[PDB]
Amino acid sequence: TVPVKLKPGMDGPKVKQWPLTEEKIKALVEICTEMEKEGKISKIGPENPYNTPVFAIKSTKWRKLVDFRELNKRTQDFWPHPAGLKKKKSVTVLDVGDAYFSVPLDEDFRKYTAFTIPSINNETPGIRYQYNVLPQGWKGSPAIFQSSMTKILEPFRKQNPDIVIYQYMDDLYVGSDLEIGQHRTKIEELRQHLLRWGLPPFLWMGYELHPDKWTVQPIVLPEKDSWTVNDIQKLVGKLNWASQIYPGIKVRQLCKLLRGTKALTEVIPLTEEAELELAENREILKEPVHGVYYDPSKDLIAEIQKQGQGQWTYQIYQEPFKNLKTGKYARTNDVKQLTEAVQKITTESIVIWGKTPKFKLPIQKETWETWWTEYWQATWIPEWEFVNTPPLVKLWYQLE
Amino acid sequence: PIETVPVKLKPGMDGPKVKQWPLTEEKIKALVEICTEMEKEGKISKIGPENPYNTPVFAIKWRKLVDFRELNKRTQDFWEVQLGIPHPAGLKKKKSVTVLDVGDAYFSVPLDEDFRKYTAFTIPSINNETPGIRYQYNVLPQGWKGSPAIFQSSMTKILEPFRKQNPDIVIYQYMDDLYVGSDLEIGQHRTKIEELRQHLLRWGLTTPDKKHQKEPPFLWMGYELHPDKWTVQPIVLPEKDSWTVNDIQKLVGKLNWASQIYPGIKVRQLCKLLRGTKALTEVIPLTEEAELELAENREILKEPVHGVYYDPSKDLIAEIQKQGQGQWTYQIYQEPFKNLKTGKYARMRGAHTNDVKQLTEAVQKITTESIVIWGKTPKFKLPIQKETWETWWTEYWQATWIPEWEFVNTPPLVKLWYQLEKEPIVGAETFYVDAGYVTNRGRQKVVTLTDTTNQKTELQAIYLALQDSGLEVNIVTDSQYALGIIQAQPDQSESELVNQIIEQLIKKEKVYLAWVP
Ligand SMILES: CCCc1c([S@](=O)C2CCCCC2)c2cc(Cl)ccc2[nH]c1=O
Repeated sequence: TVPVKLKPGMDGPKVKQWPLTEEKIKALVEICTEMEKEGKISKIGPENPYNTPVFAIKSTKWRKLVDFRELNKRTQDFWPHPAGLKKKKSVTVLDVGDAYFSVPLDEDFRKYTAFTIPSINNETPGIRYQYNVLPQGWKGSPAIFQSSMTKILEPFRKQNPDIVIYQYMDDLYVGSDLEIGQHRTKIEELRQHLLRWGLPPFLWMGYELHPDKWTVQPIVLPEKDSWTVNDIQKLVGKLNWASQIYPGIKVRQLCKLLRGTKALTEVIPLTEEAELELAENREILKEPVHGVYYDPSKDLIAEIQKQGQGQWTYQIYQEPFKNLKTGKYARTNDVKQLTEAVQKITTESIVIWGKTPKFKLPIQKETWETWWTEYWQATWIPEWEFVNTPPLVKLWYQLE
Repeated sequence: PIETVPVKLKPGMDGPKVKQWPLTEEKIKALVEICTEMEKEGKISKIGPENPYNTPVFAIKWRKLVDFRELNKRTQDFWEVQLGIPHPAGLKKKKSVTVLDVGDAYFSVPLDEDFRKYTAFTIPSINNETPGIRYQYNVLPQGWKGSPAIFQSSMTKILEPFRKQNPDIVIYQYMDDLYVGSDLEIGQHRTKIEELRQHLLRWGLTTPDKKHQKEPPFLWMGYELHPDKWTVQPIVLPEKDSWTVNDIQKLVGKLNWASQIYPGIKVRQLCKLLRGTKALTEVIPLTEEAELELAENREILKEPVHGVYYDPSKDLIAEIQKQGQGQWTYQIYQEPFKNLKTGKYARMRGAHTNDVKQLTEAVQKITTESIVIWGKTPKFKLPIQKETWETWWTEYWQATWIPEWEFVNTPPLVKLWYQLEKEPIVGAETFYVDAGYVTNRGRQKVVTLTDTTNQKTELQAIYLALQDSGLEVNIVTDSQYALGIIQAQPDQSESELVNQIIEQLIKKEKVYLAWVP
């Protein structure tokens, strides 16, 4: 067992277990009881003060999902990402977490992986366990199993060099440009080739991502037949804002059509001066601002806005206004869509920069904490904080 | 005996080397009596000079009491007991319930050998020149940090077998109390209750006889548990002529406790007596409405009302009513209006809000509660219509979701008193506000506000606008602030200004709010 340690000075996590629905609890009991017989985990005593939260997600089979976020933050770094993978036509995601369930975990870190299956109405102490093997979701697992992994793949890698294979946590991203049919046949070869070694389900409905088609949802201005005082005021409003990004944006001419207190509905004819300025503004906006590069040493942030009707707007940036990417997502219910979005956006961040972003979610914590695991399917969990979307930021990111 | 839990002192720290206070020869002679006995029983063992550690003992007939604060400051933390207690409504009905008191349980459980040394105390010798006896615990010291966790943990492995053998009986552990329950014919229950006691004996734990036992009703933490039903302990409202800020705060306190089983208890009037109060002893004459409130509560309370147990087989239904503004009363039941529990909800999140929004939170509070108590989320019956919700739903920037719910035409029905026009109204005068405004039809009014704050002047302008405008108005402001607040479509606010606007707004035919830099 490769001896691991927590960063210097840091103690183990002591995270509260959020209440679970009897269904989830039962699923967790069946699962942990089996992992126990298989010796992957073991019951623990009161002398272990630590706790990591667990969840049951959803085949008809349930998947246990430990929220090792806190533990991974206190877990020593270990001493790469193919910018090419993001270009491939199709990317498939395989869940290879089981590859870990066959590598003992350093006898001394074990206490740190403690987790608790809760009890309804606190009628029992809760079943406490800790891992004996590399736990899925832990930051250490991919690293420690890296070696054994590189072996297993060196063959296929060389046999199908036209194939890009990126591992991230419990996920493996198989990328290529082959036609859809050969891609799926090629993937399956990998499955039985990962099986040849040891215990691989598909992720995302066994369906594939087409990163090649992903694209920046740029800013747009209302293009309309007649322009009223309101349209203009909104137009200037949106423009002036975006000016803090594209400073070549000018409002002087449009702001002249708005001299004197007029009636909101009054239709104003655009002076040629104004006509051409709007034109220049549309062009500058035609593309993302130059000089925005991804710093590998800063946190990646993702904010999502609810646009109503099943549409959400998001942006990925490390420095305010300096978006590395911006998009849209459309259908359910607010929460389900919201989590689907979060997972879509992560998957890309990973595929693109192989790092998960920190979300700012427009939802009440208790709510999110209550329904996210009903629609969640990834094997990872991003960092997320809860916010209050400003009324205008949504207005400046809507549609077509 | 039961396997032992390995303990350790906190990292770096070393055992308790604390001095033994002088001890009266009369106490010294009574301790030697007590300790010698403990030794004769295996709990402690005379030790020598080797062990430098020591932890203060003193006498409280005569009983022993060891001070473990220092060791407790030096002992590792443990996965603590639970702090989360069951809630009666979560319990299932049972035919018989026997509660056994595990007398000296911490004493019939072993202590990690490698740790025993740290529990070292000393009984001073009576005469000057001669040294006294030095011991250390072989078992769980009562008063020690890890005794409850290690006692319980062990009590659980002990009970596990028996548990898996007797599935028709359920067991709840709570401190030294062991509550055994089942739907067995009393006779078999009393025999089972007696095998249990014999299985615990086969493991050192000693329980009381059927003659010293305890059965329903149980008076557990402000509750009254009967085998088929529960409730809160008897609660009596004083009949004073003079109520102090302190008497009132406690009344308001007990009145809230009742909220969980007695529907409709109200504390508004009372709580309002606490305003501006200057001391915990200040007397406050009861207002006319408070006396009315106190009288009502007094009545509600005179009626004994019980809650029934959880029927895992039946569904959970939560029903919510608006008891007033900001107030909501709900009740969870499985069988037609036959409560398991009930409750209130005043919680106002944010300075402003609307019943739609507020009702939706009530739903979330209630949903989280249910998951904690019964492990599932109830089917809700709400005084709101799908289209009204769905309307405030998709138009709100924040994401939100209500479980499975059905409308219940039970007044008052939560509604939306107004909704801003999505597009500037044609033919409606247009106001540009900033403390004043100017309109497209030449009107204007300046007002000098006193004491106001920047943002408060913003809402004022708007208010001023709504005021002089006719049924249809268009307003343009720069206040992103006033904008957000009003765009959130509130109907109630702590602010009076905001409330006047809300009234203006409700009265208008059409209102269009617009922002500009
Ligand atoms: C032991 C299982 C928990 C349980 C109890 S425990 O005694 C009850 C546990 C909370 C602490 C004190 C006593 C119970 C007691 C009465 Cl009086 C009626 C119905 C009951 N139904 C139940 O499922």
